[PDB]
Amino acid sequence: MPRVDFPRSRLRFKEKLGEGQFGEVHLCEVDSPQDLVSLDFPLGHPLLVAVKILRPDATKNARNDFLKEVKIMSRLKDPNIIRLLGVCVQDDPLCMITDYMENGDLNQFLSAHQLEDKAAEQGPTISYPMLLHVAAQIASGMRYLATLNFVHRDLATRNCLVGENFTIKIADFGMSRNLYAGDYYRVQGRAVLPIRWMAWECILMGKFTTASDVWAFGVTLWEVLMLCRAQPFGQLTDEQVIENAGEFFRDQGRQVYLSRPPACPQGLYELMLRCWSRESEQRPPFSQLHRFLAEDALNT
Amino acid sequence: RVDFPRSRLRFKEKLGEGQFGEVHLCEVDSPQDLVSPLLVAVKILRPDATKNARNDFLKEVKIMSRLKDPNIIRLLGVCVQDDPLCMITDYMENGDLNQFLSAHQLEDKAAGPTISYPMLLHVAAQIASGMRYLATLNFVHRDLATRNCLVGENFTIKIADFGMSRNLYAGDYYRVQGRAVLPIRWMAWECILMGKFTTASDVWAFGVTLWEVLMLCRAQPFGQLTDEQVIENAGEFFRDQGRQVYLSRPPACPQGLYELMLRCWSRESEQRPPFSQLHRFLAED
Ligand SMILES: CC(C)c1ccc(C(=O)Nc2cc(CN3CCN(C)CC3)cc(C(F)(F)F)c2)cc1C#Cc1cnc2cnccn12
Ligand SMILES: CC(C)c1ccc(C(=O)Nc2cc(CN3CCN(C)CC3)cc(C(F)(F)F)c2)cc1C#Cc1cnc2cnccn12
Repeated sequence: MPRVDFPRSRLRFKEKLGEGQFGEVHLCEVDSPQDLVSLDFPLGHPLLVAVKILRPDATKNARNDFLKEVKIMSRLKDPNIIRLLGVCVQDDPLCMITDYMENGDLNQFLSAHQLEDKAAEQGPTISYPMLLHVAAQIASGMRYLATLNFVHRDLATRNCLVGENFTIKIADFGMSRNLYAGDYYRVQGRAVLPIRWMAWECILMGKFTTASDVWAFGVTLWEVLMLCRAQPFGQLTDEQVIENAGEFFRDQGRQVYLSRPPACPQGLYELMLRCWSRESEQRPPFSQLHRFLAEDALNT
Repeated sequence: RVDFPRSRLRFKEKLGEGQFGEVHLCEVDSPQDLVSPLLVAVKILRPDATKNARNDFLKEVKIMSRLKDPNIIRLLGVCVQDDPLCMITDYMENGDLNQFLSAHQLEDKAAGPTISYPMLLHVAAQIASGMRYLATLNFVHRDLATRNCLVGENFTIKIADFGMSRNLYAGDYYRVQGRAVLPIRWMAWECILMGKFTTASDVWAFGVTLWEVLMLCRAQPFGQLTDEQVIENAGEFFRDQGRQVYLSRPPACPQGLYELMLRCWSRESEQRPPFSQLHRFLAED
């Protein structure tokens, strides 16, 4: 990656999207960005971008994590993955710049919609083929990550972003959001794990693989067909979810699965169940999941 | 963990037929041996049920396994080593609270079976104590109503959750997606609009449940309003333009008790009373 800062002077401030312990997040406009970034430009208006601004008196520890995040993000270039557009690091304050997804994270997007009813034909609605199109984009992005030997480790709707025309980009917001605190279980010090999205081997042995990403995709797809109305295993405690992973290990018929979402076709629930195969090698690859869902989306 | 011995469950009568099993009333042969008569309710899964039904069965076991309170239904044991699968709870002889109150009339000493007003408050206090237990477990019931409360001897109440496995109360549920149905007449406005189920929305349902008890279960909430009008009414709570309607004061209900129900139906969830306060009011104040 070239060591050339994005020009701060090309970031017109529009709105503060969030504030946190070590800085703020701003929404900005960049006029005629073709000379600065290379993109599949969305439809002569300025390009919206998100900017995380590290606080100017950030600790060395915070700066180090900031730099490492830039490094991880710099290698990700795919239509269904969030894109690092640039950074400002040669002076304070440290800035990183991504593309902007106007509809926010996928959990809040689907929480505001209802499934369209064909035997009842007044908030916004979404069709079942469109839910399949969303899931197919997620699988497409995860497929790309798999080709990089990149294990996401925290796939869930809360880490998927929604742009125009239902475009989905996978992201990772860490633990910078109090909204989803209930989705994480504290194991050691400040480290937390999203156990309800994690495969049994992740919970019991800490084995995070592409195959465990497939397990998380099954839960994420479950969220999408639930329109994010309920936490996975919502009426079970964290300890009980951890027990459930031990029953996948025990393998004597006591493990439990997420139920088939209302109106979810049996074939799609069967796809989820293969993602939750006890043996990681029996879980479908993301290329198969993408192919299944992309065809199912067009044949529905 | 060892299973419950199947042979000790001696059959008395079938309490219900289900799409994936049956419910039996049973006597435990020798209750003193297993203590380390005695009637129990037993749900039998079909030996031909789908794996989905079996999965939903085991999850219900898990949920119920952690419920230990005098006013909550209690799982006594399970039979899961073989087919058919069985779960076992204590038995409440007087059925659910809706059928109990509907069979009674309010006692009037200044003038069928009767029930006093202090006993009605004792019933409602027991419900509030059980819900306080669930709240300490961060457990959101989501379907609180008299139809899900059971009556034993000495007017003891235990909260349960029968799902939608009874045709009796179909009118109390509104279909939203596939097989998913919602008890909108007991649901807070934020539940109907945004699907936000909290303990504070359980408090809203408690207000409606307390309305039921003081009505002696003679009328469905908003009975002359359609489901759509109830949903529209949720929208008027959101708008807060003064057009939202409330359940009327039950006949012979003191205005102070009705004022408590109104506080349970506050637009702001954070302004609704906690179950500990509702319990001490109904049991003492
Ligand atoms: C605020 C803006 C500038 C922003 C910054 C970063 C990210 C992001 O995802 N970094 C990421 C990091 C990492 C590796 N680690 C993950 C967690 N660990 C703790 C250390 C690092 C992996 C991956 C993934 F997943 F790609 F591999 C992505 C996203 C954004 C954004 C945004 C945005 C766009 N549109 C909206 C609308 N509303 C709100 C926010 N928006
Ligand atoms: C037939 C017997 C064996 C029986 C089984 C279960 C229950 C019960 O409630 N499980 C429950 C489940 C749940 C979570 N679920 C899982 C998901 N699901 C979609 C909704 C809820 C929550 C809770 C609560 F509320 F505690 F949190 C209670 C009750 C019984 C019984 C009985 C009984 C006793 N006495 C009589 C007299 N007549 C008829 C029946 N009787």
